Formats: sequence, C-alpha cells, structure tokens
Amino acid sequence: MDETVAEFIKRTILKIPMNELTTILKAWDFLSENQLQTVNFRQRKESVVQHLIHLCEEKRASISDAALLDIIYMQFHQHQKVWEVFQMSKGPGEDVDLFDMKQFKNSFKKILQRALKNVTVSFRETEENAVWIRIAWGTQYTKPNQYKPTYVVYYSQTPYAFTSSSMLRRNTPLLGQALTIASKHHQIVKMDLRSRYLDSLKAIVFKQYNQDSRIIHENIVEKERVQRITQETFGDYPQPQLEFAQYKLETKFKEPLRCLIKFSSPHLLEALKSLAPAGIADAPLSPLLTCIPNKRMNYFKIRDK
Amino acid sequence: TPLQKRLESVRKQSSFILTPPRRKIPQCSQLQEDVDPQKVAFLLHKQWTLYSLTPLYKFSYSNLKEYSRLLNAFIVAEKQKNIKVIFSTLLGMKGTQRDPEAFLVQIVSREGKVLWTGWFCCVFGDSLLETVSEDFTCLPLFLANGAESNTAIIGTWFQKTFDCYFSPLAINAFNLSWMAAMWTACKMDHYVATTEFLWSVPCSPQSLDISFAIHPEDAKALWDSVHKTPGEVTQEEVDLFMDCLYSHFHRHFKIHLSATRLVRVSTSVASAHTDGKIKILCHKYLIGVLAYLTELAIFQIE
Amino acid sequence: RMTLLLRLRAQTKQQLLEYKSMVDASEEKKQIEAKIEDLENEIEEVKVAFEIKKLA
Amino acid sequence: KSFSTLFLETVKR
Amino acid sequence: GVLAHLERLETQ
Amino acid sequence: AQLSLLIMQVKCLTAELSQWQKKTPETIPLTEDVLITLGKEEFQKLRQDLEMVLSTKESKNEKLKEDLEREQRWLDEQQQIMESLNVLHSELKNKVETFSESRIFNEL
Amino acid sequence: VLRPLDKLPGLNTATILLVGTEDALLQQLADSMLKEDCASELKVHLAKSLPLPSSVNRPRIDLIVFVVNLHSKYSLQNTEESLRHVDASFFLGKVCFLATGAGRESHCSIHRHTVVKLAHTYQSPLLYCDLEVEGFRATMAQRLVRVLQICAGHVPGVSALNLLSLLR
Amino acid sequence: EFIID
Amino acid sequence: IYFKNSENLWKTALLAVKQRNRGPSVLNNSLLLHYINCVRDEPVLLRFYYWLSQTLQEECIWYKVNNYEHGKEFTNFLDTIIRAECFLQEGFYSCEAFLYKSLPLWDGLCCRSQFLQLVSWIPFSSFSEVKPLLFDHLAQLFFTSTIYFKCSVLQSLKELLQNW
DNA sequence: TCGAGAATCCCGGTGCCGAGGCCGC
DNA sequence: GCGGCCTCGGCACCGGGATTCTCGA
Repeated sequence: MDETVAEFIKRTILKIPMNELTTILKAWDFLSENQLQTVNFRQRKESVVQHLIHLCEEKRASISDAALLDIIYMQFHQHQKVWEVFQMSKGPGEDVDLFDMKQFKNSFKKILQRALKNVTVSFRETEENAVWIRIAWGTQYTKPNQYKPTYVVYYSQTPYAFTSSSMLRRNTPLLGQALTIASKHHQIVKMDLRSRYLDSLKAIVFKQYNQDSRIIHENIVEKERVQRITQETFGDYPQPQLEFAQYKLETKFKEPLRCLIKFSSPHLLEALKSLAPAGIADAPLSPLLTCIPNKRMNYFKIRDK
Repeated sequence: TPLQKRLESVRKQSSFILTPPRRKIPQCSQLQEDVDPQKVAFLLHKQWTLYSLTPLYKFSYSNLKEYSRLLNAFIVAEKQKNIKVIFSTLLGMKGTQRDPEAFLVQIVSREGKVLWTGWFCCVFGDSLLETVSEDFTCLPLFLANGAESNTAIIGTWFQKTFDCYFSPLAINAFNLSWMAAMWTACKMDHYVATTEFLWSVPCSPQSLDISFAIHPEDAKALWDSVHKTPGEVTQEEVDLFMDCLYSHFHRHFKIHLSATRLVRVSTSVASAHTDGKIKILCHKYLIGVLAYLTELAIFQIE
Repeated sequence: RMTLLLRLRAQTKQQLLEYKSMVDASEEKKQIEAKIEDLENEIEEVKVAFEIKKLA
Repeated sequence: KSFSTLFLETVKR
Repeated sequence: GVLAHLERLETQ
Repeated sequence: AQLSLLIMQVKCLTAELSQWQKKTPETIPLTEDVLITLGKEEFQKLRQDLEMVLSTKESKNEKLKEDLEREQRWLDEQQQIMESLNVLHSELKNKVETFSESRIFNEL
Repeated sequence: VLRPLDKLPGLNTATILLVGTEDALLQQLADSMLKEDCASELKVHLAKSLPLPSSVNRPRIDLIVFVVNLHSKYSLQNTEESLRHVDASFFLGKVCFLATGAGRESHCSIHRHTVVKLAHTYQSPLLYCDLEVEGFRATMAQRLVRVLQICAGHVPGVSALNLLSLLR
Repeated sequence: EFIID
Repeated sequence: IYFKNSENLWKTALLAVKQRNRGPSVLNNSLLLHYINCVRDEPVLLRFYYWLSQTLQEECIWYKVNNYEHGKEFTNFLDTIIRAECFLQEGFYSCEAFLYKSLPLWDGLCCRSQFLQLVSWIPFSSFSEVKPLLFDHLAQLFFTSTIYFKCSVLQSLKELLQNW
C-alpha cells in the first residue's frame, strides 16, 4: 500500500510459485487464518497477486514486512542468487556473551544507517538459530533499492555469515564491516566460498555434511583400487557444491601459464566422485579437487610449489 | 558434370583419403570492397547459431524486395497461427570473386530492433560452386541468432519457396579443437578475450563442465612451443597443442581432459560452440572463420 | 555328447591348423602396391587349396 | 586326457 | 519383401 | 607397422597354403557311429530350414505377384505417357514451331 | 605383451578381450555379447590398457577388440599406447577396432578417418557401432561373437588368418 | 606442499 | 474447418440423391513421379538430390534420439524411396550417397529390409569405385551377421545385379 | 608525480522458449 | 486420468559497476 512497496509485494508474489503460496503467505503473518479463505489461492496467478495485494491495501503493508515477505520467499528459494561466505574472527578473549537478537538488530541497523542512511534492513530470526538479514541498499542520494537486495544469512553466534553476492558494490566492505561490528567480532574475511546452494554452504563451512562369471574383468585389481581411493577422499553423501569451483592457475607448463579453470556441474562433488571410476580421472584425484569441502573452499587461487 | 561431378565428389569425401587438412593460419582478412562497416561491425559480436543450408533453387540477387514481402507476409501469418523483413546483400562476405554474395534476413520490429538477423554466406566454398548448376545460388552457411522459433519459421519459408534445407550445423569436438588451434595461431594484437575451452565430461549421472580458460597471450606462447612448420598448421600440431592442454590439466587435476569432449572454444578470434549456437565473431577475421565454417558446412551438405 | 566331441574334433582340426600355420610362419626367416598382390594370389590360391579341400 | 570337459564335467564338483 | 520378411524371421 | 604386418601376412598365407596342401581329406577316422546320429540330425536341420525357406519363397512370389501387378500398372502408366508424349511431340512439331514474330504481333 | 597362442585353447571357449578406457560401456557390450545363448563358451575379458597386469592362468585369448570411444581422444591415446603391447602375430586376424560413439558425429573428438587410418595401418577389421544404445549393441554383440568363432576356430572352415582376408 | 605435482 | 458440411440433415434426401443418381518433394505423388522419371534434367535431379540427402540425414539423426518410434516413419519413408526407385528405376543419387555415408556406421538389422533394398538401386559406378566404398562394408557386415542378414545381402546383391 | 573520465574484464539481472501440470471427450 | 490448454525455469544474450590507467588540480 505504498510506492516501491505495493508493487514490490506484487513483484515478489508473482515470484513465488503456485504450490507454495500458502506456505510463504502463512509465515509472514499479515494474512491471518481468516484472510486465507477470502482469496481463492487455486484460481489464477494474476487473480491472487491482485487480491492478496488488496488484502495488504486493507492491511496497509509497509516495506518493513514487505521485505520480510522477500526473506520468506528466499528461505525456500535459497538455491538461487549465489552466496558468498563471510568468516568473522575475534582475537584473543572470551566469546560474544551478548548476542541479543534485539541488540544485534540494533547494532546492525545503527551501523548500516550510519553510512548507508537509506536502507531497509529486515531481519528474520529463523528456527535453525540463524538470523536471516535482508538488506535493500541505497546511498543517501537515492531511495533504498528493493529491486536487488543483499540477503545476509548470519548464523547467530557463528563466525561465518553467508551473503547473497548480488552486485559486490562499495557496500560489500560495509556489509562485512557492519556484520563484524554488530556481532562482537573484529575482522570480517570473505571465505571465498561462493555457491548457489546455501544448504550446502552451511554444510561445508560448519563441517556438518558427514556427521557375471563369464565377464572376467582383467583390471579388477585396478578397479578395486580406484574405487577404494574414491571412498577415502569422498566418504559418503557429498554435498552439492554446484558452483563454478574456479582454479585460477598460475603455474609454469611442465614464466607461468595463467589458467582460469571453472568446474561447472549441477552437482559437483558427486560429479567428481563418479569421475575416476568412469575412467575420466586417475585414482588419486588431485586433492585440489578432493579437498573442496575439506578446505572449505572452491574459488581457488593456486600457485606453484 | 552437372550431377555426376557431385557423385564423384561424394565418392572422394566418403573415401576418407588421408584427411589431415594442413590449414593456413587464418590470414588477416583486410575487409574486401564495400563490406558495410556498420553492418559488418554489427554482425561481428553476435552469437550466430550455425546451420547447413543446401543450395537455393531459383534464387536471384535482384528480387530481394519480392522475397522480403513474401517472407514478411509469412512470418506475421505464423503469428496468426509489427515485423519487417529486410533482405540485404552484404557485398563482400565471399572468399573468391565467383562465390555467391552473402545476404542477410533481418526480422526488424517500430524501431530497428533486429529480432532475428539471419545470414547466409558462402566464402571459400568453391567445393560446392563447381559441383552445382547455375540455377542454384548455393550458400552453405546459415546464421540464426534470433529465437529458435523464428529460425524454425524462416527455415520453413525457405524450404517452401527455394527448396533449401537447414540442417543445424554441429561442429564436432575434432573440428572445434582445430579451430581452437588456428585461432591462437593468428597474428593478432590486443587480445579481446581469454582462450577458453569449455569441456564437458561424459559422466552418465552428472554433467560436470570444465572451462579451461587460458590467458590468450599465454596460449599463444604455448602454441609456439608446438608450432614448427609456419604458414600451415598440421593435424599433429593441433593435436600437440591440445595435448599440451591435456598435460597441463591432467597434471593439475589428475582428470584426463582428453577423455572429455570440447563443447565451446572461446578465443580472441571467434568463440565456437558445438550444439549450434557457435560462432561469435569477436575480431574481423570473419572471412577466415567463415571460410572454415563454410568448409565444414560443405562436409554436412556433401 | 558325440555331437559335442564332433564340434571338438572340428575345432581342434582347425586350432592345430592355425598352430601349424603359425609355427611354419615362425620357421621362415616390399612393393606395397604388389605386397597386397602377393597377398591376394594366395587368398585366391589357398582358397582353391581349401575350397577343393572342403569339397573333398 | 583333455582336462577340458571330459574331465571337468565328469569331475563336476 | 523377402527383406521385410527376413527381418521378421530374425525376430521370429 | 603396415609393412611389418604385410610381410608377416604373406609369410602366414604361405604357411597356411603349404599346410592346406598338406591336408589330405581325412575321411579315414571319419566317425565310428553308423552316422544315424549325424544323419537324422542333418535331415532334421533340413526340416528346420525347409519350413524356413518355404516361408521365404512363399513371400517371394507373394511380393513378386504384388510387384507384377504394381509394375504392370507402372508399365501401363508408362505406355500411356509414352504414346501421349509421342503424340505431343508430333503435334507440337510444325504446329507451334510455325510461329512468326510479326504474326505474334498481329495476334496481339 | 599379449600373444595369440601363448595359452592352450579349451573346448568351446572363445575368450574375447574388450579394450576401452571407459568401462561401463565395455561392461554393457560384454553383457549384450553374453545375452544371446550361443553355442560357444564365451569367457569375455575386459581391460583398459594392453600391459594387462601379468596374471598367469589367463586363457588363450582369441580376440582383442579395441573399443575406441570416438567421443574421447583418450580412447585413442590409450589404444595407440596399448597398440604397442600387442604381438605382431596377434594383429593378423584376432584384432578388431570397435568405434563406439560413431554416428552421433557431434561428440566426436576424433575424426572417423583417424580411427580408419589406425585400423588400416594395423591391418585389422574396424567395426563401427554406437555401444551406448542396446539396439546397436545387441547386433554388434552378435557381430563380435561371430568374429569370435572365426578367430577362435569354432567355425571349422575359417581361421583368424582367413578372417582379415575377408574384411580388407 | 601445495601438491602441484 | 475442412469441408465439414452441415447438409447432413439434407443428406437424408441428399444421400437418397446419391442413391437416386446411382440407380436412375515429389515422392508422395505417383502422378508426378512420372515427370521426374522422364526428365533426367540437371536442376530437378539436383532439386531432388538435396532434399533426399537432408531427409535421410536429419530423419536418420532422428534415430539417435528415439531409435524406436522414429524407426517406423523412417522405415515407411525409406519404403516410399524404395518404391519411387523401383518405379523410376534408377538409383537416386542421394540413395547411394546416403548409403556410402551410413553403411560403415550401419548395424545388421537397423532398417535392414530398407537399406538392403537401397543397395539394389545404386548407379553402376565401376565396381572399382563402389567396391571399397560400399561392398567392403557389405562384406564387413556380411561375414559377422547371422544367416538372416546373410540371405538378405545376396538377395540384396541379387536385385542389385538385375538393376545393373 | 595525481584526480576525474572512459572502457572494458568479471558476472549478473534480464529475456524467452521446452518441460511439467492441468482441465473435456 | 487424458486433449489442448497453460505456466516456471535452465540457458543465454545484452546492460551498468568498479578496476585500469590514462590525464588534469
């Protein structure tokens, strides 16, 4: 029920698919149980995106909760808008005895509006104990832009704070700065982990993923070996990186020979696992390629050694 | 002579007699005669989806307005099932003087929003001219870039009026590696883009793709390592360039790139895919890149 | 069984045929345009040597 | 003679 | 023909 | 290896032809059986292909009768277009060939 | 180094040894080559490269078909590397060059002339197919198994030596 | 080392 | 739509009227196939060669995606090609040109009944330029396939002998 | 030497055609 | 639960932001 708010809600309501209309509209709380029956969710897309936004016209929707709608949309569509991983680092001392979600919301919004005075920061403390910050940016010269927001999934007391790599503007060093000063840390470092599957980045940065008689195969002693070495490097249930696992090679050919390798698969760490047994790869499959989760890194910048 | 010459050509091609085409490094093709600088420059950095086009029966480079109207009235009728069609002879996209002049087919929508911009060219394609009669103006190459829907409509119109048939030209990874090698062998300066080779491993469950993007000057110095005979690149030299890539990739990641297939070879000269959406023409070597592309289209036609 | 022992006789009268041919080739110790010509004039002459043999 | 089958079939095991 | 037939004794 | 394999090929064809000529037809050890086992096997295989070859040579004259009808129809349509094209050649001869340019202007 | 007659034959055992870098496709071809209940024992062997780690008791190998996956230049660099460990008396009849992936002609990292030149410069049959599809496998399997009975001598009129005189 | 072998 | 009439109610009387009157690019054109049969002209045997080559290529690449359901229109289109050649009586110059291209890649039974009738209509070449190109493959599959393909070749070459 | 302007490498944020779903006969 | 209907979405081609690096305060 406002400029860049009502039509913003319209643009985020045609984004959400028809199946999970109830799921996202129930969680953002503006449509109570009585309001759900008024609109027939099963009829049409333009019908619902017109009646629902009217149901907020009577509900006088504001950007503070319109952005929360976008948050809840992305919580089920986090597998888009490839995510950078920021890693905080406190120095020597005790941990953050005060991460009050109210205090963190204050210490983040205050620092962000200290310089980026026109931003619509909207938090959503999820049930997995990970505040799902969404930031619509805009300098003092412009209104906060909700067209391209920068969602930041900060796990509540974790040194790691995922970030939607939207545009990587001059706010990115302020995104990390506000993040590391709201949560009582000192150094913000981009881990350089950049994947589209946040549910896999969560696994990686937390190490949370692993916790006939006639056909005489003459190279059976080699197939057994290659299967063995592909089970002590890729143990069980690898997580889908699905990311351009770059290897910006700077090595001499055996002065350097610059390369910018980009492994690109819908499911990378499983694609590598089925390489050596398929004959494409050697059995010891180059730890540069096996230690993507073990190093918690895929955007490599290797050199010679 | 009118057909039997083509039958003997088919015999020679199917014979497969010692093929390795030692190819001349694409020479700097100073833009011949007119070659409308605005038009050609507009035609360079556009991702042409190649097709193989059989010779057009009863075509003439005088009746461009009649074909323009006949096709415009057909495209908008396929919308019944706002658009202007401008056939435009390019006047310079030809290898030898006897080649048919390349001509465009642009779906111009109000303003000059060229939706489709078709392109038929026959450059250095004198393996088809000397085998087809005079009535056919043969342009083996067809270049789409517009949506596949409009291409699959203008192709139908061309089949209906000219008896020409569009097989989607698919550059096999062998020809792709060849062109990836002769384009890092060129004598260009100020390399526009890195020499990227998009591999795609043949895994059954998963579809991992590799972008072995080399620094364009670094690949030129790697090519000079395997380049010994000047003037012409051989199949062994191309294979040694590709094997130096293989022995710099399997060296690093222990996965045999030679066990994979090229899908796209981006180069400062011209990007080139496999599945058809192939020829981006970054530099003005397009009379040589198009020479290779037409020579490949003959392979599919003949 | 006899049919199976017959398939064996036959198979062995040809496996020893191959064995004897190879050991005779090992016992022994150019114009490729005619190297296939003095390759062809046996594949016609062994052919008349064994089509009559099979025919007998 | 003939380990083959005339032995192996007869010594089926 | 005896070719279309010879393709159905290959099966049958 | 092409030449190194052609030389061993001629060397092996020589051995095989010198060994085939050594092979006298060995009918002396032929078979201790009365050959009823092999006989009533060979006639039974004959029974296996004789039904299998009558089934093919019945389709042969099936397709030959069908094609006799088809090519008789083709010959009929061919003699028709033959007599028609011959009479067209004779008629178009010295009927439209006797066309003057000034007469063509007078008809206009 | 493999030799044709290094071991003694069995009775109806026709031991073919597939050669190809990709091994799932080799397994599929072996499955199709044993799907038909032929009249010969068919101890099919698989491999990746001709060194063939030296394990005694390996039967008299009667055929080596070099499955050259035309989609991958590795399958030739691992065949041409493995072609140097075959006895020269093995290349006469008991060697075939399967070229899987031919016909698709869009994934071919290898021009089919190159496999033609390789299979002609080694004087051995070259049988195109597309092993990925059972429709072209369950007919190439019955071609490799009838070449098998020729090289293994099971057809009592034709040797492996007579075979290449037919497929030239 | 940085296993560049 | 397409001559869907509404005179069916009148076609009680109009069916009585029928009873009353009773009482009181070129392959699928048999009437036009006779033209191409009679013109051995250059721009028509080439207007037709280029269609056959690009129909036996595109629709045979169609095998590489279905190979089962596309294997019935291709069979029924190769049957029309075969019939057109049996009528017109000279092998289409794309029929051989497709055969040399697709014989080495060919299996034993993939459209065997159609491929080995195409071999029959192959423009007599030299048997020195057609032998290595085709007959060296109709021996590469002849000696490796069963009897039921073997009999389908000496029959195929039997008809080839008559057509030569 | 340094500060604003332009171009262009790196990757979006968009455009747009197959795939999956879905409602009469 | 199918017939001609329709709607998301991977891939991909075209449009601005910050790094290069040249020039002015």
